[PDB]
Amino acid sequence: DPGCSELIQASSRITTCSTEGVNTKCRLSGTALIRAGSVGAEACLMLKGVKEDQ
Amino acid sequence: DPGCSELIQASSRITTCSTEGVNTKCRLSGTALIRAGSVGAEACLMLKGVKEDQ
Repeated sequence: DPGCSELIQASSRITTCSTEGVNTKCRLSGTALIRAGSVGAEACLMLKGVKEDQ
Repeated sequence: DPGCSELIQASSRITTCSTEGVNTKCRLSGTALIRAGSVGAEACLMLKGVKEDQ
């Protein structure tokens, strides 16, 4: 029933992107750590691309 | 004498871009409000594209 709880920002050393045919295809290859919540909570994560809307 | 001072981002809804001949060109068509600088300061504007160096 509930949703997310902890939201952190991913790193940029292992996050690259590329635009082909007016479309940004980002590549992810590395290892990151995230904090887990309590019961019901969700360990969500967001990522930003080359723009502010994608 | 001094460089830029008041810096603000640009609106992506009125800014389009296209890649032609390995040259990602962009066009600007719209209005934007920014605060003017003081005596000697500058009113610079930031503009991005699809990569990190453009």
